[PDB]
Amino acid sequence: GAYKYLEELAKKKQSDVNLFLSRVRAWEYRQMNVIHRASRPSRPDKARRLGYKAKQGYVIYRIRVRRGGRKRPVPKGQTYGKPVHQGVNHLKYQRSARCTAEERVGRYCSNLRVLNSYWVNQDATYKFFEVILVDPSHKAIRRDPRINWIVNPVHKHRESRGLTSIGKKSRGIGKGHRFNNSPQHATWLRHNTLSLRRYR
Amino acid sequence: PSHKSFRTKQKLAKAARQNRPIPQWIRLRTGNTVHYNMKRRHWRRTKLNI
Amino acid sequence: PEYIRLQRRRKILNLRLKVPPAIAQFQKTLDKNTATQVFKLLNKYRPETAAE
Amino acid sequence: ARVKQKGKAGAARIYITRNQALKKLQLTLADFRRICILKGVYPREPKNKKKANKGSTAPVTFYYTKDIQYLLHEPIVQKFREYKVF
Amino acid sequence: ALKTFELRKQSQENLAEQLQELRQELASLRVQKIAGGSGSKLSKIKTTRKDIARILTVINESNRLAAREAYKNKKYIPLDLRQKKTRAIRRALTPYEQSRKTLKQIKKERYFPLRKYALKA
Amino acid sequence: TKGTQSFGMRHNKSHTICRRCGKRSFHIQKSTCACCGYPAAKTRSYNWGAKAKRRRTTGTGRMSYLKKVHRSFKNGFRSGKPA
Amino acid sequence: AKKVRTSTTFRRPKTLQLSRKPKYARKSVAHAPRLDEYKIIVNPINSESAMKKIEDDNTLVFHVHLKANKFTIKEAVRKLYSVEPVKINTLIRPNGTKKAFVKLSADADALDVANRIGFL
RNA sequence: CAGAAGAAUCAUCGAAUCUUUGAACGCACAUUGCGCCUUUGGGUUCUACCAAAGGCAUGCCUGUUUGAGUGUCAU
RNA sequence: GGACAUGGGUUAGUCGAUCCUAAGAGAUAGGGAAGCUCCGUAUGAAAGGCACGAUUUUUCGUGCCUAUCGAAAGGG
RNA sequence: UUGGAUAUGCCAUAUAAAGCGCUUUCGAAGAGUCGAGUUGUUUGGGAAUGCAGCUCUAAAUGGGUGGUAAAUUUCAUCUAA
RNA sequence: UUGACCUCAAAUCAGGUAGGACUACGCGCUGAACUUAAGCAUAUCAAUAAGCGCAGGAAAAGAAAAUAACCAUGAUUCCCUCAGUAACGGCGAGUGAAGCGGGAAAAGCUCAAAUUUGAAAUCUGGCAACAUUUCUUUUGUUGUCCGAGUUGUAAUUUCAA
Ligand SMILES: [Zn+2]
Repeated sequence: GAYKYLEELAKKKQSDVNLFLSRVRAWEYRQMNVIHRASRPSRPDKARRLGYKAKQGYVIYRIRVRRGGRKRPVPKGQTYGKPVHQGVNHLKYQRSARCTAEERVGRYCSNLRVLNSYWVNQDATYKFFEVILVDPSHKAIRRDPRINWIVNPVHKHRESRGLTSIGKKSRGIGKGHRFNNSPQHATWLRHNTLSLRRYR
Repeated sequence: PSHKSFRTKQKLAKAARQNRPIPQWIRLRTGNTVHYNMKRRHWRRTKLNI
Repeated sequence: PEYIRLQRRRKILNLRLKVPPAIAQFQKTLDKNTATQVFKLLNKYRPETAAE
Repeated sequence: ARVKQKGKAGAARIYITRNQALKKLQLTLADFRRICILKGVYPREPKNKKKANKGSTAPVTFYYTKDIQYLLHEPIVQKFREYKVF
Repeated sequence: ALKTFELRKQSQENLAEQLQELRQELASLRVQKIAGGSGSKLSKIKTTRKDIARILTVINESNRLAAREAYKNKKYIPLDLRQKKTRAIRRALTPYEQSRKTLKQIKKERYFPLRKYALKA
Repeated sequence: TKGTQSFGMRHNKSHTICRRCGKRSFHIQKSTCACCGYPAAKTRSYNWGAKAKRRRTTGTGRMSYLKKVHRSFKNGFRSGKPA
Repeated sequence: AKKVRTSTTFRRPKTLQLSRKPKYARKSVAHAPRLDEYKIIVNPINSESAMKKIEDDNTLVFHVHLKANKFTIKEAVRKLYSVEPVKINTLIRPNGTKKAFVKLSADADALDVANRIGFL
């Protein structure tokens, strides 16, 4: 198949071919809207390995997110507190721009379920992402045993609750000692609970 | 004032109907614990504030 | 309209920019006489339709 | 009530021109003539053509808006669209 | 008092005359109440009101059952005639499509199902 | 620092009746209700105003539909007429 | 054949706008006329001023629905009492109910009509 | 109290009604304000006026239809 | 007795509101924002019309050119 | 009203499918992602514990991890995006 | 010139879906100060309150890029223990886990990367037939057209292989 060639070619994105394609695609994506529907995936094998099937009920949206760190929305850059909280500029959003791209697209298409997403381009102002979406009301989705799970009501706004791949990455879900903060509220609540047994 | 909205006259009409004494046969009922209207209003004393 | 400007400025952009050899090789296409004869061969071996 | 504006009732309401009937029915001139052949629909001139043209004087063929309203619910028009698809 | 079972075994037009006659009777009774009426008339006011309600119920049920008969075995039917359990229940996967499985899983369940076993002492 | 003789110029409403919550909290010039946030789609609500929430929360009104739904749940959401 | 543009503007072309042809009606049963004459006319008024208007002005005074207008009151009176009014005046009372003064024609006697209604 | 006579201010509850609103959806709204579409009906009154019923929000998805492009070609 | 009780009482084609626009509010196009929401009001929008024709390959051709709300003292 | 069995009735093209066993064999395995630096913010994580921003950007017995940073050489373990 | 295709639009087009409320418990984001340190700036309070977004009857987590250094264990969750311990801290005030072990409960799996290539074997919808029902309210089946799909839908495979 050609998907193997597409994958190993995408690894080489500092080649002259990819640099030229990055230039022209970034130009035309800026000329479109910030969120615009993609007729087909620009990386069909990247979408394919992330869960996109080429049948009715699957949707692709392209979204550009402004890069950089976070700017404190305090007026005039004033914090009114101890000096350990006076930072205004070099602060960082704890969710990735890929999470931000997913959640803005999820609000744009409230009738769809955000399956997953992938990076497609970037420049000095934007990182461009394509979001794979699934229509839960479509019968082609409702009758497919490999994708029914997203029709269930417990998967409404996976990206908003942090259940997408990048969402689990952003909140530190992982196995082993390196995390150990894991679910943060769950782990923090587990110890800070003072278990007072009946007999003590 | 004389210039009223229809909404105001409705609220004023209901306020007038609620600003009445209680029927006398209510006071004779079995298990009755209501004697006088506790929600009565006078036009100088308490304002409707609409 | 914006989509028409997108079409034409993309055409202009591909002309202006330095296209890499691996992409510019698709700008050299088959000739008309060779094209009609190869398509004549292909129409003899079209796959069967769903009805057939 | 407030002042009613002229050309809103009477001849200017019950009469319709050929071009506005085309736009009302969303039909071409040939297709509109076709249903007018099939059904009984012919021009009907107002007694006051100037008033029924909302003050204009240009020569105009007039149909009853009732006739054109009736043609809105004609199944043959949908059959014309079906043949165009075919 | 008007009884619902003989109300149901009549025609819609006949019930239309009964409904209009009852409305006129209620209007006459209300005029009697404002001109000075006895407790018998004032009791007939509530009786007439309930009889009107019973008739209107019978018309509506006849209309709805007729709509149900007309839309029987139709893919799309009026919303008010559809089910109304909850919004979530209407949005859930049906038992048919909850139980849909791949041929890979069908083969696994066909050849290696959960067996009924027991252990000797 | 002027009391009497200054309350006599007060004859201009700043709030009127709200169409959503029915309270005299609809700022005319803002075109916003100070109570419920109308015309916003969400309802004005704040966790510091716990008493404010319980003054208007679910159950303070009729709950006519929620009562019907609860009765229908107890018997299993069945439809039709009993035989 | 290249199309000549004489406007320097591109204006969105006009496309066919099909009318709605639903696969099902959203309502199974159409509602009955929500405001019919029995709901339009609530009661007549028999107060002393109401009697005075009846016996001199040839005018009947009715408690009517809030949603009833002058046209609907005239049609309701015509259909309920077979007398055509020549004039109708309406006011919302301070108690929130609407009251209609119905001036009958010289052809009709308001005293007689009040007698048939029964409240006289 | 009056009052009548499968009763009942009874219980249950699977059929219905559910005004004006409200996420609130034709546009509004300190204005029972201002519109448009389709059908039907009314009467001393009929090219007029009126009434009734059913409709007209936004985003997105599948499909249909109608399109636009010095976008890619074939011819 | 403006108090308490019981009833009664406000009738519009022409008087106002409604209509118009003012300062100003405020959608839409878009762009921001983790978001609540912010900015923006003909703007980087495909933002709608009107007329002619023996009926045109009975698959339409040929022409021509801005919301809304906001005044019971403004306009009418 | 439901449940799992049971009695048979009918429909079912195994022309199929499947487990197991040996291969002198072959075995595709997810990239602006891993990793590195840096700046914030976090952690009990201390020569950065996780997350995020920016810069640089892999690989093919390769890549992680073995709680003191570095180069080097072994060993376990596991197989991310 | 007609056509094919791509891209982008329109419709009160056919059929759907989203908001709001609730929020005790779930997942996130954002985010203080009073307080303590007998002052106070790192720290503490606290990864808390307030704010914002999104769920469910539970949520989240989950079948190891996990531990261990053993004669080795074996998804996740919770309890007890580890343990006020290793460690972090103007090493001050303070803060502070994990492996093991015992228990509660246990359940495993699905794709991407493969040429079906002697046969797109796949699926939405329109129509018409039947059938079915917690249900005239529900859920399907078969046929036939139109489409979707080769810029890849089924079958086969998931490293334990
Ligand atoms: Zn309010």
